[PDB]
Amino acid sequence: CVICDPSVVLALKSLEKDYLPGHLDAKHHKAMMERVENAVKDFQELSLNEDAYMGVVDEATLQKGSWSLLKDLKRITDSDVKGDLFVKELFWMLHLQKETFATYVARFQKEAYCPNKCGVMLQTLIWCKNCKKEVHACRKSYDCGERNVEVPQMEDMILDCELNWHQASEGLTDYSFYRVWGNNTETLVSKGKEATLTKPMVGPEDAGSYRCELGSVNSSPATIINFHVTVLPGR
Ligand SMILES: *[C@@H]1O[C@H](CO)[C@@H](O)[C@H](O)[C@H]1NC(C)=O
Repeated sequence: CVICDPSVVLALKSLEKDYLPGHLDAKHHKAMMERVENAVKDFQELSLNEDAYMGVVDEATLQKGSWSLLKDLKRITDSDVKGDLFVKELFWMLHLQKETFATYVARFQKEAYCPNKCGVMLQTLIWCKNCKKEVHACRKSYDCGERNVEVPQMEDMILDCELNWHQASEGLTDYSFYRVWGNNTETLVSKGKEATLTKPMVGPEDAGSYRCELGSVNSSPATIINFHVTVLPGR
């Protein structure tokens, strides 16, 4: 999907206009950029066993492909090779980088494709065929889990509602920390773009059960976590 990157096509324009003249006969100049640009546009068409091929990536993965690719092209041009060898090395490289990029696209589906064990993650994906963006809703468990927090008295209580994938989700509203009781009622204790609720000098009254809802834009919360806090008198 690499050609979906504005910098690759720049490197190609500069490749033809600035590197092709000095090092390639013009009898073969526009006739080669065809083969090349279609070899780049073929990165889209891959496959690797042990999985299918979603035909989709993320910015994080596109940037690796583009980088890893343009680095070696830079190796090529830096060498100043210019014969009927230039056209050999260029495409050997063009094969190998297809391999490497294929590995990248594998790691992406295996690990970074909807990596939430719970909640709703809005993940920006790029369709490789048409180089176009869509926001994909990754849906899993409603409530992520339950945290058991034990804290000694006079220590600081720290409730964390942040997960490894919140920094990568989108359309996120604030974190809200509510307080639940027997009253059946609950009072919002905190609300902001801080993923943690810290209450200093915890007491027997601070113990109980809290809840954290990470809001999303025009939707249900991305994450809900229930904290069960209990207090010890040690120290
Ligand atoms: C729940 O308890 C708190 C403190 O005990 C109190 O402020 C609140 O009014 C209670 N809710 C009821 C009684 O509905």
